Amino acid sequence: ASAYQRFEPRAYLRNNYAPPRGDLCNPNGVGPWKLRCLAQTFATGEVSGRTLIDIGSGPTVYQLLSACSHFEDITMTDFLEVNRQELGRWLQEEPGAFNWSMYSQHACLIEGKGECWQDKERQLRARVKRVLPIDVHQPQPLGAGSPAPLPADALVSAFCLEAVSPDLASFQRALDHITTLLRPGGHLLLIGALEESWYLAGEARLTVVPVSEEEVREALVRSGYKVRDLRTYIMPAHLQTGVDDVKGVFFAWAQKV
Ligand SMILES: Nc1ncnc2c1ncn2[C@@H]1O[C@H](CSCC[C@H](N)C(=O)O)[C@@H](O)[C@H]1O
Ligand SMILES: O=S(=O)(Nc1ccc(Cl)cc1)c1ccc2c(c1)CNCC2
Repeated sequence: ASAYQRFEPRAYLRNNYAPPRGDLCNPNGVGPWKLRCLAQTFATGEVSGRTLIDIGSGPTVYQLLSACSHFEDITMTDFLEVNRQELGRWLQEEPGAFNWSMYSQHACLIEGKGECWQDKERQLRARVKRVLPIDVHQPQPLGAGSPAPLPADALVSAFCLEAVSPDLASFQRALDHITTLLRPGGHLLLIGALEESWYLAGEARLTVVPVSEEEVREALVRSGYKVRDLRTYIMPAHLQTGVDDVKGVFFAWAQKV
Protein backbone atom coordinates (compact mmCIF):
# COMPACT_ATOMS: atom_id res chain seq x y z
CA ALA A 1 0.00 0.00 0.00
CA SER A 2 2.73 2.44 1.03
CA ALA A 3 4.13 1.59 -2.41
CA TYR A 4 1.30 3.73 -3.79
CA GLN A 5 2.96 6.76 -2.22
CA ARG A 6 5.54 6.76 -5.00
CA PHE A 7 2.89 6.15 -7.70
CA GLU A 8 3.45 8.71 -10.51
CA PRO A 9 0.25 9.51 -12.49
CA ARG A 10 1.98 10.73 -15.66
CA ALA A 11 4.10 7.59 -15.73
CA TYR A 12 1.06 5.40 -15.20
CA LEU A 13 -0.87 7.10 -18.05
CA ARG A 14 2.13 6.95 -20.37
CA ASN A 15 2.60 3.21 -19.74
CA ASN A 16 -1.04 2.32 -20.31
CA TYR A 17 -2.84 4.96 -22.25
CA ALA A 18 -0.26 6.26 -24.68
CA PRO A 19 0.89 4.27 -27.71
CA PRO A 20 1.00 1.41 -28.26
CA ARG A 21 -1.61 0.25 -25.71
CA GLY A 22 -3.29 3.58 -26.22
CA ASP A 23 -3.49 3.48 -30.00
CA LEU A 24 -7.17 3.24 -30.85
CA CYS A 25 -6.74 2.80 -34.59
CA ASN A 26 -6.48 -1.00 -34.58
CA PRO A 27 -9.83 -2.62 -33.72
CA ASN A 28 -8.09 -5.57 -32.06
CA GLY A 29 -6.27 -3.40 -29.57
CA VAL A 30 -7.16 -3.42 -25.90
CA GLY A 31 -8.30 0.21 -26.13
CA PRO A 32 -10.99 -0.44 -28.75
CA TRP A 33 -12.02 -3.66 -27.01
CA LYS A 34 -12.48 -1.99 -23.63
CA LEU A 35 -14.53 0.98 -24.88
CA ARG A 36 -16.64 -1.45 -26.85
CA CYS A 37 -17.49 -3.50 -23.74
CA LEU A 38 -18.67 -0.41 -21.94
CA ALA A 39 -20.57 1.02 -24.90
CA GLN A 40 -22.42 -2.18 -25.74
CA THR A 41 -23.42 -2.66 -22.11
CA PHE A 42 -24.95 0.80 -21.77
CA ALA A 43 -26.63 0.61 -25.18
CA THR A 44 -28.78 -2.25 -23.85
CA GLY A 45 -30.43 0.47 -21.78
CA GLU A 46 -30.63 -1.75 -18.67
CA VAL A 47 -27.84 -0.10 -16.71
CA SER A 48 -29.60 3.14 -15.77
CA GLY A 49 -30.40 5.50 -12.92
CA ARG A 50 -29.42 8.86 -11.46
CA THR A 51 -26.16 8.33 -9.59
CA LEU A 52 -22.97 6.44 -10.38
CA ILE A 53 -19.63 6.06 -8.58
CA ASP A 54 -16.24 5.33 -10.10
CA ILE A 55 -14.09 3.36 -7.63
CA GLY A 56 -10.36 4.06 -7.72
CA SER A 57 -10.63 6.24 -10.80
CA GLY A 58 -6.94 7.01 -10.77
CA PRO A 59 -6.00 9.71 -13.34
CA THR A 60 -8.28 8.29 -16.03
CA VAL A 61 -11.73 9.17 -17.37
CA TYR A 62 -12.22 6.78 -20.30
CA GLN A 63 -14.18 4.37 -18.11
CA LEU A 64 -17.03 6.89 -17.94
CA LEU A 65 -17.35 8.13 -21.54
CA SER A 66 -20.23 5.89 -22.60
CA ALA A 67 -21.56 5.89 -19.06
CA CYS A 68 -21.89 9.63 -18.49
CA SER A 69 -24.86 9.94 -20.83
CA HIS A 70 -26.88 7.60 -18.58
CA PHE A 71 -26.22 9.14 -15.16
CA GLU A 72 -26.70 12.80 -14.15
CA ASP A 73 -24.75 12.63 -10.87
CA ILE A 74 -21.37 11.01 -11.37
CA THR A 75 -18.96 10.67 -8.45
CA MET A 76 -15.30 9.90 -9.20
CA THR A 77 -12.85 8.62 -6.59
CA ASP A 78 -9.30 7.56 -5.70
CA PHE A 79 -7.02 6.83 -2.75
CA LEU A 80 -4.22 9.14 -3.95
CA GLU A 81 -4.20 12.93 -3.75
CA VAL A 82 -2.02 13.30 -6.86
CA ASN A 83 -4.57 11.29 -8.82
CA ARG A 84 -7.53 13.40 -7.77
CA GLN A 85 -5.44 16.44 -8.68
CA GLU A 86 -4.72 15.03 -12.15
CA LEU A 87 -8.43 14.32 -12.67
CA GLY A 88 -9.21 17.88 -11.67
CA ARG A 89 -6.80 19.26 -14.24
CA TRP A 90 -8.76 17.46 -16.94
CA LEU A 91 -12.18 18.23 -15.48
CA GLN A 92 -11.41 21.95 -15.17
CA GLU A 93 -9.56 21.97 -18.48
CA GLU A 94 -6.60 23.43 -16.61
CA PRO A 95 -3.11 23.40 -18.17
CA GLY A 96 -1.15 20.17 -18.41
CA ALA A 97 -4.20 17.92 -18.22
CA PHE A 98 -4.01 14.54 -19.93
CA ASN A 99 -5.38 14.47 -23.48
CA TRP A 100 -8.27 12.02 -23.79
CA SER A 101 -9.63 13.44 -27.06
CA MET A 102 -8.74 10.27 -29.03
CA TYR A 103 -10.72 8.22 -26.51
CA SER A 104 -13.79 10.46 -26.61
CA GLN A 105 -13.75 10.40 -30.41
CA HIS A 106 -13.55 6.61 -30.46
CA ALA A 107 -16.28 6.25 -27.83
CA CYS A 108 -18.40 8.53 -30.04
CA LEU A 109 -17.42 6.41 -33.02
CA ILE A 110 -18.40 3.15 -31.32
CA GLU A 111 -21.70 4.41 -29.91
CA GLY A 112 -22.62 5.77 -33.33
CA LYS A 113 -25.17 8.38 -32.27
CA GLY A 114 -23.53 10.95 -34.52
CA GLU A 115 -22.18 12.82 -31.50
CA CYS A 116 -19.09 15.02 -31.75
CA TRP A 117 -16.39 14.23 -29.21
CA GLN A 118 -16.50 17.76 -27.79
CA ASP A 119 -20.13 17.29 -26.73
CA LYS A 120 -19.15 13.97 -25.12
CA GLU A 121 -16.41 15.47 -22.93
CA ARG A 122 -18.59 18.47 -22.12
CA GLN A 123 -21.33 16.11 -20.85
CA LEU A 124 -18.93 14.00 -18.78
CA ARG A 125 -17.29 17.05 -17.19
CA ALA A 126 -20.75 18.47 -16.54
CA ARG A 127 -22.11 15.33 -14.89
CA VAL A 128 -19.04 14.61 -12.76
CA LYS A 129 -19.95 16.43 -9.58
CA ARG A 130 -17.20 15.45 -7.14
CA VAL A 131 -13.75 13.81 -6.92
CA LEU A 132 -13.61 12.12 -3.51
CA PRO A 133 -10.84 10.23 -1.66
CA ILE A 134 -11.52 6.55 -1.01
CA ASP A 135 -10.09 3.34 0.46
CA VAL A 136 -11.77 0.10 -0.58
CA HIS A 137 -10.14 -1.51 2.46
CA GLN A 138 -12.39 0.33 4.91
CA PRO A 139 -15.84 -1.26 5.44
CA GLN A 140 -17.22 2.17 4.48
CA PRO A 141 -14.91 3.03 1.50
CA LEU A 142 -15.94 6.69 1.31
CA GLY A 143 -16.24 7.38 5.02
CA ALA A 144 -18.91 8.42 7.50
CA GLY A 145 -20.61 11.47 6.02
CA SER A 146 -19.65 11.43 2.35
CA PRO A 147 -20.85 14.16 -0.06
CA ALA A 148 -21.64 11.30 -2.46
CA PRO A 149 -25.34 10.35 -2.73
CA LEU A 150 -25.76 6.82 -1.39
CA PRO A 151 -26.70 4.26 -2.24
CA ALA A 152 -25.66 4.60 -5.89
CA ASP A 153 -27.70 3.29 -8.81
CA ALA A 154 -24.58 1.69 -10.27
CA LEU A 155 -20.83 1.23 -9.80
CA VAL A 156 -17.84 1.25 -12.16
CA SER A 157 -14.30 0.18 -11.24
CA ALA A 158 -11.37 -0.45 -13.52
CA PHE A 159 -8.08 -2.00 -12.49
CA CYS A 160 -8.52 -1.15 -8.79
CA LEU A 161 -9.38 -4.09 -6.51
CA GLU A 162 -6.83 -6.65 -7.72
CA ALA A 163 -4.25 -3.85 -7.87
CA VAL A 164 -4.70 -2.95 -4.19
CA SER A 165 -5.16 -6.44 -2.76
CA PRO A 166 -2.24 -8.65 -1.60
CA ASP A 167 -4.21 -11.87 -2.04
CA LEU A 168 -7.51 -13.39 -3.10
CA ALA A 169 -9.18 -12.82 0.28
CA SER A 170 -8.42 -9.10 0.39
CA PHE A 171 -9.79 -8.89 -3.16
CA GLN A 172 -12.94 -10.62 -1.97
CA ARG A 173 -13.36 -8.28 0.98
CA ALA A 174 -12.64 -5.09 -0.96
CA LEU A 175 -15.43 -6.25 -3.28
CA ASP A 176 -17.72 -6.83 -0.32
CA HIS A 177 -16.89 -3.29 0.82
CA ILE A 178 -17.67 -1.44 -2.41
CA THR A 179 -20.82 -3.51 -2.86
CA THR A 180 -22.23 -1.72 0.19
CA LEU A 181 -22.24 1.52 -1.81
CA LEU A 182 -24.54 -0.01 -4.44
CA ARG A 183 -28.33 0.04 -4.19
CA PRO A 184 -30.04 -3.39 -4.41
CA GLY A 185 -30.84 -4.24 -8.00
CA GLY A 186 -28.01 -1.90 -8.90
CA HIS A 187 -25.33 -2.55 -11.52
CA LEU A 188 -21.59 -3.08 -11.37
CA LEU A 189 -19.15 -2.79 -14.25
CA LEU A 190 -15.89 -4.26 -13.03
CA ILE A 191 -12.83 -4.09 -15.27
CA GLY A 192 -9.44 -5.53 -14.40
CA ALA A 193 -6.17 -7.28 -15.10
CA LEU A 194 -6.04 -11.07 -15.47
CA GLU A 195 -3.16 -13.03 -13.95
CA GLU A 196 -1.13 -9.88 -13.22
CA SER A 197 1.32 -9.82 -10.32
CA TRP A 198 3.11 -6.48 -10.77
CA TYR A 199 3.07 -3.25 -12.76
CA LEU A 200 5.18 -0.10 -12.62
CA ALA A 201 4.03 3.50 -12.10
CA GLY A 202 7.30 5.34 -12.41
CA GLU A 203 9.36 4.89 -9.25
CA ALA A 204 6.48 2.90 -7.79
CA ARG A 205 6.48 -0.87 -8.18
CA LEU A 206 3.00 -2.12 -7.30
CA THR A 207 2.31 -5.69 -6.28
CA VAL A 208 -0.84 -7.35 -7.57
CA VAL A 209 -2.82 -10.48 -6.79
CA PRO A 210 -3.04 -12.55 -9.97
CA VAL A 211 -6.66 -13.49 -10.57
CA SER A 212 -8.47 -15.52 -13.21
CA GLU A 213 -11.81 -15.03 -14.93
CA GLU A 214 -13.32 -17.82 -12.81
CA GLU A 215 -11.88 -16.45 -9.61
CA VAL A 216 -13.46 -13.12 -10.55
CA ARG A 217 -16.79 -14.75 -11.38
CA GLU A 218 -16.86 -16.69 -8.11
CA ALA A 219 -15.98 -13.50 -6.21
CA LEU A 220 -18.81 -11.50 -7.76
CA VAL A 221 -21.16 -14.27 -6.69
CA ARG A 222 -19.77 -14.62 -3.15
CA SER A 223 -20.57 -10.91 -2.90
CA GLY A 224 -24.21 -11.33 -3.88
CA TYR A 225 -24.10 -10.40 -7.58
CA LYS A 226 -25.71 -11.99 -10.62
CA VAL A 227 -23.10 -12.05 -13.39
CA ARG A 228 -24.90 -10.63 -16.43
CA ASP A 229 -21.77 -10.79 -18.57
CA LEU A 230 -18.07 -11.59 -18.32
CA ARG A 231 -15.58 -11.25 -21.16
CA THR A 232 -11.87 -11.64 -21.59
CA TYR A 233 -9.23 -9.98 -23.70
CA ILE A 234 -5.96 -11.89 -24.08
CA MET A 235 -3.07 -9.39 -24.08
CA PRO A 236 -1.24 -9.57 -27.46
CA ALA A 237 2.52 -10.04 -27.69
CA HIS A 238 3.15 -6.54 -29.01
CA LEU A 239 1.26 -5.00 -26.09
CA GLN A 240 3.64 -6.68 -23.66
CA THR A 241 5.72 -3.60 -23.08
CA GLY A 242 7.62 -4.37 -19.91
CA VAL A 243 5.55 -2.03 -17.75
CA ASP A 244 3.88 -5.05 -16.14
CA ASP A 245 3.14 -8.75 -16.55
CA VAL A 246 -0.62 -8.66 -17.22
CA LYS A 247 -1.82 -11.72 -19.17
CA GLY A 248 -5.25 -10.48 -20.16
CA VAL A 249 -8.01 -8.03 -19.23
CA PHE A 250 -11.51 -8.90 -18.04
CA PHE A 251 -14.84 -7.07 -18.23
CA ALA A 252 -17.67 -7.96 -15.89
CA TRP A 253 -21.29 -6.85 -15.87
CA ALA A 254 -22.76 -7.82 -12.52
CA GLN A 255 -26.09 -6.90 -10.97
CA LYS A 256 -26.48 -6.80 -7.18
CA VAL A 257 -29.34 -9.09 -6.25
N1 LIG B 1 -6.97 1.28 -0.78
C1 LIG B 1 -7.33 1.79 -1.96
N2 LIG B 1 -8.66 2.00 -2.19
C2 LIG B 1 -9.03 2.52 -3.39
N3 LIG B 1 -8.25 2.88 -4.44
C3 LIG B 1 -6.94 2.66 -4.17
C4 LIG B 1 -6.43 2.13 -2.99
N4 LIG B 1 -5.04 2.03 -3.01
C5 LIG B 1 -4.72 2.49 -4.20
N5 LIG B 1 -5.85 2.90 -4.97
C6 LIG B 1 -5.89 3.48 -6.32
O1 LIG B 1 -6.36 2.50 -7.23
C7 LIG B 1 -5.85 2.80 -8.55
C8 LIG B 1 -5.38 1.56 -9.28
S1 LIG B 1 -4.78 1.96 -10.96
C9 LIG B 1 -6.32 1.98 -11.90
C10 LIG B 1 -6.64 3.39 -12.38
C11 LIG B 1 -7.92 3.55 -13.22
N6 LIG B 1 -9.05 2.99 -12.49
C12 LIG B 1 -7.77 2.93 -14.61
O2 LIG B 1 -8.79 2.43 -15.14
O3 LIG B 1 -6.65 2.97 -15.17
C13 LIG B 1 -4.81 3.91 -8.39
O4 LIG B 1 -5.32 5.14 -8.90
C14 LIG B 1 -4.54 3.92 -6.88
O5 LIG B 1 -4.15 5.18 -6.38
O1 LIG C 1 -5.52 -2.41 -20.81
S1 LIG C 1 -4.36 -1.63 -20.54
O2 LIG C 1 -3.16 -2.28 -21.18
N1 LIG C 1 -4.53 -0.14 -21.18
C1 LIG C 1 -5.82 0.34 -21.71
C2 LIG C 1 -7.01 0.06 -21.03
C3 LIG C 1 -8.22 0.57 -21.50
C4 LIG C 1 -8.24 1.35 -22.65
CL1 LIG C 1 -9.73 2.01 -23.24
C5 LIG C 1 -7.06 1.62 -23.33
C6 LIG C 1 -5.85 1.11 -22.86
C7 LIG C 1 -4.11 -1.51 -18.81
C8 LIG C 1 -4.76 -0.53 -18.08
C9 LIG C 1 -4.56 -0.44 -16.70
C10 LIG C 1 -3.71 -1.34 -16.06
C11 LIG C 1 -3.06 -2.32 -16.80
C12 LIG C 1 -3.26 -2.41 -18.17
C13 LIG C 1 -2.14 -3.33 -16.11
N2 LIG C 1 -1.66 -2.79 -14.83
C14 LIG C 1 -2.79 -2.43 -13.96
C15 LIG C 1 -3.51 -1.21 -14.54
